[PDB]
Amino acid sequence: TLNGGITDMLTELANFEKNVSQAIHKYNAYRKAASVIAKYPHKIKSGAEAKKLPGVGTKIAEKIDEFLATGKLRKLEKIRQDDTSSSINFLTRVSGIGPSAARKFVDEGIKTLEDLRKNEDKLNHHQRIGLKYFGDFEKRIPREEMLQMQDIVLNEVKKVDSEYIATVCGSFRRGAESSGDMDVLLTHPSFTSESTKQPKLLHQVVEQLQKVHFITDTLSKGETKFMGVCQLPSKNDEKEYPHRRIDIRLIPKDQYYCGVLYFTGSDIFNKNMRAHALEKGFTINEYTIRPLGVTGVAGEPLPVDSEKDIFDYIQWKYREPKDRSE
DNA sequence: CCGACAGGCGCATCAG
DNA sequence: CTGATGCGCAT
DNA sequence: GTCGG
Ligand SMILES: [Mg+2]
Ligand SMILES: [Mg+2]
Ligand SMILES: [Mg+2]
Ligand SMILES: [Mg+2]
Ligand SMILES: [Mg+2]
Ligand SMILES: [Mg+2]
Ligand code: NA
Repeated sequence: TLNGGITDMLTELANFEKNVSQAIHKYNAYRKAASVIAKYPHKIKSGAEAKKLPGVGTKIAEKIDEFLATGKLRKLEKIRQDDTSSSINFLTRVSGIGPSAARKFVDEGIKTLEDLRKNEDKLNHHQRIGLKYFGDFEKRIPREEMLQMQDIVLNEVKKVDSEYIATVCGSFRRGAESSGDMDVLLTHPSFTSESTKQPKLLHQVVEQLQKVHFITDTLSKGETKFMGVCQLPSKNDEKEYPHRRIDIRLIPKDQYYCGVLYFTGSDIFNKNMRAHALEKGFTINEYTIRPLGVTGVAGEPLPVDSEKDIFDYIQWKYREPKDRSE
């Protein structure tokens, strides 16, 4: 809430640039700026003060001065009053509808939940499920519910094979009091970077979670990434729990630490860390950290035995998961 | 200035 | 069909 | 939209 007006303004501009303008680097620029400002431990008194922060430049500083003086931004007032911009922005809130499809839909006269719900024939699988659970997917998940979900996933995984290790990542691993969805990092010894010695390792877990009615729908499903929907069991005469988004990522066992770093985030933290790695001459993904050659082609994976090792390579002091949040 | 901006999975689409 | 591209998504 | 060389 310190500088919350400013960070809200910048987040709104980010979403506009992503959803309406389709300018992913401007979106990221506004998000980077929002993040550094959120971290800044002083009440910002001018745009020039803000501009000293990395990621805040001339145009954001001028917007900040406007906001400080008036309590609003004309650019955003205008955006808020434009039906077409608002409609496109709205439709992107449905899982599976991004900026491109949102624009195409609004151009075809589809601009409301009502319009989506009578035009389901125009929606792909992912989008149909996103619409079905539109309200539920907007709701956050209390940590208490995350803990019940974790208990279910870890116990069902164990029933399939005691050699699986499932780790709940994302905001949950960062200590958050509520989470947007559940993210599960999965490993099994027969899946490494050197061999897949058993097939269907992810499939058997997904199937077991479906069998016990925890997983209720599938948005997408490959050999290493599952994206879908789950729901806690509720008791007699109690309202149902909201359906929840779940992501499962099966990662090579020997690459657990790059995997857990990726899947713990936050998203902005990973972008900042990965960008820092590049400046240091390395590239990081969910599998490995590799050095960069002169043309920017990656070399051989470096040895990693801990999350901290990755930080060490790029000369960052270790940040515990709880300090990787926005 | 100005090229770079994080990385990649699953899925759809198009050219051939 | 394969291969290249882009979308929408994950952190 | 912002930054590092
Ligand atoms: Mg600055
Ligand atoms: Mg969407
Ligand atoms: Mg999450
Ligand atoms: Mg997720
Ligand atoms: Mg599928
Ligand atoms: Mg997220
Ligand atoms: Na790799």
